[PDB]
Amino acid sequence: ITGDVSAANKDAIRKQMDAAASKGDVETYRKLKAKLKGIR
Repeated sequence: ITGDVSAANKDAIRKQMDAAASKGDVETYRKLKAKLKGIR
């Protein structure tokens, strides 16, 4: 079943944000948050 549904998407983003946040890539972190807070 190619094309992971929100189930995987959301989850992935969540973790990514945490890491990308306190990992040095804070730039993407900020934007990332906005994204998750605007899926539709």
